Amino acid sequence: MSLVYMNIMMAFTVSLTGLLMYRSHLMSSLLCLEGMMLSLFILATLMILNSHFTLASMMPIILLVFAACEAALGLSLLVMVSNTYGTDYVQNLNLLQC
Amino acid sequence: PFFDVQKKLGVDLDHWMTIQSAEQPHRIPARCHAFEKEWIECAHGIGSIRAEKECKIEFEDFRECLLRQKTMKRLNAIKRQRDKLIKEGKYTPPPHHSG
Amino acid sequence: AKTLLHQYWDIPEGTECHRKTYAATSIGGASGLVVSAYSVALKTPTSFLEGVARTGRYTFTAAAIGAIFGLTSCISAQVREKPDDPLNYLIGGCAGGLTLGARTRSYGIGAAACAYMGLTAALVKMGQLEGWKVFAEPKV
Amino acid sequence: MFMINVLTLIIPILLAVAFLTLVERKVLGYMQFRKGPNVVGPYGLLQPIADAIKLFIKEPLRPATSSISMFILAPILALTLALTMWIPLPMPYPLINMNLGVLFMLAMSSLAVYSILWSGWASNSKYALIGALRAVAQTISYEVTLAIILLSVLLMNGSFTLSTLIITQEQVWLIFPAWPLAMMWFISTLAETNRAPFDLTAGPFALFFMAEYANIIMMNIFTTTLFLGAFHNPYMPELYTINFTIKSLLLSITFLWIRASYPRFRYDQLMHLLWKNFLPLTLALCMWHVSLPILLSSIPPQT
Amino acid sequence: NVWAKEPVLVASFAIAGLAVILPTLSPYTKYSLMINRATPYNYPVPLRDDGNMPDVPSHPQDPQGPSLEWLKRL
Amino acid sequence: LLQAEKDRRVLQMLRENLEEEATIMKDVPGWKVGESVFHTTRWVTPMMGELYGLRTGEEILSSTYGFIWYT
Amino acid sequence: MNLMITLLTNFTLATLLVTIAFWLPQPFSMKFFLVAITFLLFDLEIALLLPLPWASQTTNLNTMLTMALLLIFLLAVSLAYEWTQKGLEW
Amino acid sequence: MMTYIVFILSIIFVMGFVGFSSKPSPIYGGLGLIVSGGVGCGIVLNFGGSFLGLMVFLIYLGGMMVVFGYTTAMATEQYPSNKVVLGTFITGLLMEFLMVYYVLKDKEVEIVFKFNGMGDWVIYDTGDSGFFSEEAMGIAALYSYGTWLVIVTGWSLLIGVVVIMEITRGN
Amino acid sequence: PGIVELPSLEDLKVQEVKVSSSVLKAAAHHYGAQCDKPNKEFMLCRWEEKDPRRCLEEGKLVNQCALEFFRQIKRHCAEPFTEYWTCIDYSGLQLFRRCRKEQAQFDKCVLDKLGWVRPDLGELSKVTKVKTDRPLPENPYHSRARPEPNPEVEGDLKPARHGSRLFFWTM
Amino acid sequence: MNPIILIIILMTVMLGTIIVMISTHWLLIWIGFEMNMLAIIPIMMKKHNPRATEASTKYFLTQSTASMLLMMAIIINLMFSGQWTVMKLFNPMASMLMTMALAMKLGMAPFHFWVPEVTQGIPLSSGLILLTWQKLAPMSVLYQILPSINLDLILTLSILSITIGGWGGLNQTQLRKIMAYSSIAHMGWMTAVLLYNPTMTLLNLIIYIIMTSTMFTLFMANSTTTTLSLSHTWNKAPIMTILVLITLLSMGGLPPLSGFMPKWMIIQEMTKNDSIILPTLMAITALLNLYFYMRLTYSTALTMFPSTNNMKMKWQFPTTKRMTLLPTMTVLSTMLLPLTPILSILE
Repeated sequence: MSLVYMNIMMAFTVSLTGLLMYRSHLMSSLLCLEGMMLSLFILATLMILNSHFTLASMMPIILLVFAACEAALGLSLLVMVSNTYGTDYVQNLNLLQC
Repeated sequence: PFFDVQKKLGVDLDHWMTIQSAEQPHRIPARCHAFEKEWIECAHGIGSIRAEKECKIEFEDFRECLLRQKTMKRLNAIKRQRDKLIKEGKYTPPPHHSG
Repeated sequence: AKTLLHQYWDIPEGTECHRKTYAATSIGGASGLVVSAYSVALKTPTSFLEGVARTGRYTFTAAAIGAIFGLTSCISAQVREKPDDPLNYLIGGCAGGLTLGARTRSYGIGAAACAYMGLTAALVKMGQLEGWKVFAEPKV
Repeated sequence: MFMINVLTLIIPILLAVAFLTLVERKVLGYMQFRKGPNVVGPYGLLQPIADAIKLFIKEPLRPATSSISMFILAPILALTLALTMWIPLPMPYPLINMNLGVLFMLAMSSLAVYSILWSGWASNSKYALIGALRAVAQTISYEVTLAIILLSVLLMNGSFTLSTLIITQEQVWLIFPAWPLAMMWFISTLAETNRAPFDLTAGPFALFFMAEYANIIMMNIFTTTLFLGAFHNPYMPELYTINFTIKSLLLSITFLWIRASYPRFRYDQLMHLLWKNFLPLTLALCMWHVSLPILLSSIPPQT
Repeated sequence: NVWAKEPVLVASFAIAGLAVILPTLSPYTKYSLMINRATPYNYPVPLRDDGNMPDVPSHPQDPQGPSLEWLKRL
Repeated sequence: LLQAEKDRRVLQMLRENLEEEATIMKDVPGWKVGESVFHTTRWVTPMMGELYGLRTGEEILSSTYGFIWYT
Repeated sequence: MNLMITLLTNFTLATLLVTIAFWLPQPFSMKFFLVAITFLLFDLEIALLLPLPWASQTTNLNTMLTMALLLIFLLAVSLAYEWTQKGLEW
Repeated sequence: MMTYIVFILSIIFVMGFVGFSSKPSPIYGGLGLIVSGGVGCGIVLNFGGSFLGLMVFLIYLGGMMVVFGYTTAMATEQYPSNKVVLGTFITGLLMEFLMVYYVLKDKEVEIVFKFNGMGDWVIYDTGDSGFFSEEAMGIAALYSYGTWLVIVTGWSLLIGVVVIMEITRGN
Repeated sequence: PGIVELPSLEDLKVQEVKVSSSVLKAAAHHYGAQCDKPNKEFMLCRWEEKDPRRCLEEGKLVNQCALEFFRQIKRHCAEPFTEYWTCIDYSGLQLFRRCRKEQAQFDKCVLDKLGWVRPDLGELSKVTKVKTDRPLPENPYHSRARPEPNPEVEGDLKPARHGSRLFFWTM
Repeated sequence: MNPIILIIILMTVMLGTIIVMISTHWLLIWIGFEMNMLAIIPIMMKKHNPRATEASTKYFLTQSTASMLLMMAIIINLMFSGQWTVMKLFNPMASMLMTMALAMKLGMAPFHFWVPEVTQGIPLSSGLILLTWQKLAPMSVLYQILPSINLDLILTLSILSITIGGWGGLNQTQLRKIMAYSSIAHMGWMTAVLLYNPTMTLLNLIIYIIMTSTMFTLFMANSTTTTLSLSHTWNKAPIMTILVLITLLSMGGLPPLSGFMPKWMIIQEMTKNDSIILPTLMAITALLNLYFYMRLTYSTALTMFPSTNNMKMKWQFPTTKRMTLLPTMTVLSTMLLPLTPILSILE
């Protein structure tokens, strides 16, 4: 089953719980999103290497560049929120009540 | 909905990133090439339901080529048995490099 | 979960009793933990002792309703000796609603809970008696 | 024997950096009208020995820190980059033959950007933070340019092994098929080493100093491998090592010589100049060095 | 004109346009594609002998098969 | 020539390793001595634990992981 | 693990240098942020460009030339867009 | 220093993900993601890994965490550890210790799977005639076969540029 | 299920050509000239059946052909063949442009004294016929039959039977 | 904002959604969802109030984590039997993660917490385009990968989304929250019949998109946030009132009107199976979500609230808004009752 895949899936659950529960700063949430991205990258890359899946070996780098520009958009949104406020807490966002 | 301009224009621009055994830029195979060719030829002119209930044997052969689960289970059982019998001490092992 | 609801419905009803009440208390504890988990997620109790108190209250009330439902289920099935009616579980749902109103300490809620829980319990046993599948055929 | 190889690489780096300090002081002294340092012994090699051991002796900066571990963790990273960045550099036989080394070069340059940013955050109050923030900006704005140019100059040679580079430099120097690209690359090396004519106006100052000068000698050695040099007949590596050392020394003297006589740039002039003049010109040279090997029937033997 | 206005941009457009055009007038692109095609990566796989075909030569010295001769002669 | 030596060497490890297995597993019930887990009557390429199995570390580390971090 | 041995020796000798150097003597702007994101996006486009010298030996050369010129052309369009549209001004 | 070095570097990898999923200050988070990316590079280079794992290193440890630490430096302050952060770090270390203990002294650990528990020298190549490091020629496609993919990728990055300038005050 | 059919240790004893690598690399082209004519039997066996443990007689044949070729080059000129491959040995990876004058010397030896013109480029290419004695195999992918065909729906279509046949809106 | 830039952003929304429609590779579907997000972010924050900024922040966080969980499901699919063909999947766990990803992508009951908050602080055009294309884009994917889904997933999310869009919905006079809860209820309907006959799902998608376009076009004809502003629209113009009447009643789904046709065909090809109690529960909740429509109609066109002068001033100016296409969409959306055998126009 290529035992390391279990550890990288457990690492995915680590990064996903770190993405979901997050106390104060949005930057930690965005960085754990980046960690989740790295987890998918590594897991799929080891799979494609051991498969000799040599034709469509584009998945690691292209998944990487797309979700990297996603993280760029997240950085710009966090800069905009921190620009119109003092800080970038999860609090001071309780306006616009559901 | 899923559309078919991919087939309609005659430009098969996206069917090459798709499976293995499409022609790599240097003509090399993957690790489970022939299993794929027989599985695709098993389930080609098929309505994807007798693919579920008829090509099961060759699909399991392809899956155990791809992951090698139970073959590693057999090898791991051999390793654990070898460890417990060398723990016992019978036939201080000539399976390594010599008699 | 499917395993413990299957353990509840696998009992002939019928009398194989007090396993029915144990399974019904397990159902009540599970459902109380579900709804209390949503409530402690969506309230921020502050302090945490209040959160444990609210979860304990929800689990305790749902387990009590399950226990009383199973008790009068077993008693009505033994006494009437007619295991096919839904009227015994109509009595069951009304008893569960009355004790829900008892543990929330208001009586109109207990009356409406008697009516609605009795109707739903009669419908549940009635649909199990005829046979109405869970959520799907899913064929045509 | 392999740890002996590693120690014979990373023992002469202290000798090289301290003697580079005396050489830059003497060469600035003779670009100016100054002799010395020559009172401290004959011509002053014990003068870098003496001030190095003096700065070791002299009492450190009192903290005044935030996360002591982080504050020690930044310069340890800078110096271990400066040590771990001479591994794949071929003078004739490199320490590790790799499939690819130039992307490792650019990656460790980005780790130097990490060193600057971590020292800037963990340093002090807000003004030094703003200064180091501008420094990180003017450092990071050039790794676009240097990686682009390095890609376009290896595209004439197709492979990343860099021993294929020392093969393909045998006939002509690579300065002749790409002079403007190499010139802009050299300006980018002046940017990455963060010296004059580019502005930067700590602890430990000796370690940051060490990382600076090992970065300079690193870029000079990589330049001398990359754009010029000569052949290497085997079973005689002293010949290529002599010619390599002489050309790298002349280029480092030229580097400090260009430093010696130019004022520092304005910051918005620096960003303006980089983007609006190097970036379209790098793109022009890249597209022409793409479309030209498909023209002139010379695509490299990428094995 | 604009040669005095923004000169490095005009030089970039000029070298850009010649890089676009210049592969059209080129007597070497077919040479490039022949060089790039005539280099084998995999094994040159044989075949079941003959239907008595005047191709697929038996000795590798035999020049009946398609070979390269413009390689050695520049 | 390299191909022929490679084929003879991997069949040599197959023969000796199944001889070792036939010597070592005569206690467990069941256990046909040389079954492929697969169903088709085809020579599958082995999995480097059928070849380099129970060789105790040294040769399998110098064989599998050799090129991966050899320089 | 051979370069891991080199990394270990350099790391240990650097820590020896630091610890023997230490045991012995005893708001913000948007303009700061635009350049970093511009770096990030053009660096990702560099990441798309840089396998070009890997690719130049195939049997499809005109198409490679066309899409390589398309990648640098798109990068130039992005550059000229933020150039003309006051993206980097002061 | 032995066979299960891929497994051990995976242990340090999941420790790093726990080490910034405990929610520290985000510059400690950037440190944790840098350490995690370095050891992930180590894992994929152990599978070899000749290009892609050195390729991620320039992007995430070369271009992404730089801007994450940049935005940590310029936007949030966090001017002064805590119970909750280090307690979650303790429970994450406990969960990893429990899972790897049950991998070590038993057959297999199942979340809902069958992870065949031993270190992975299996599977691997049986010494084939590679000759071009198949990653290299694979990624040395995308310009012959890759018509659509690189076009939509570059187009998405261009639209990312115009999106960023519009939200940060286009034009 | 099915067990493999391994060959014995009686077929796994060929006089192996235990020679080193640089001499075998430098002695490649004329080995392609004189010998390597009956090993495309082995190549066609390997590519018509993907199954070594079967084509091993032709492996023994190419083994004895290469040993016979090195015997024939051992007995006659050149003994400075030894000088040629030790001139090409210590040059890293063995470029053939390294020791070119002694390559000309070995070619002049073998040409003026034995024959064996060197194969010009590109004559170690150029797809080559081969006849064998065994008949070519069928279906080496040992599989079952293609289980069911779909009955292809054809025939000229009738109009609608009494309209939509829904609730209403008939016709 | 430049008009060229807005035409470009609309081009990229259309490009991303068409890539989701047309591709057969999984990476391309993920690229289409991400590009749809990246393009739809600056349609919001069209003004520069902080309401749209916080709305776009919440939307970006939920949309990005949905995208990455979708990528997790695909990499699980290739951890099992691995090929990049949009077909039957090869794991109940991967299909579970994938349908929960798409349930985050488009408005579902555990995941609906961002929908009224993203719609409240934005203008009407951004809300219209996000509802249309962000409820059109996952439906093609679900229509593709239906034959390998555990049914309890889809049916649980459908039932709970219909009853949440019902019960949540009796409390808001913010018209964007009303339309958002209506979107939740109708997306529960349009997801419910995915595993039985997806022709009904796509026809319901067409009808819902045309209805919401009519409703938001009527709100863009005269800028309102509350019902009292709709009473002022009663005072200033009478034809908008009867349009609000007809379009609210066709959101209500009454058998003389065309909004009933998607309910009725769902009940038909649902009850040709053994599902009867589930249709009567769903249609009781369809009776439930008509009540806020009905009190809205009572507020707009049937009773009349007291008005303010300067409506006297607004009498002297005839109407000068441009409608994109209001009347064609209106009579396509409401008089479509005798065209039920235009069911089979779809498959």
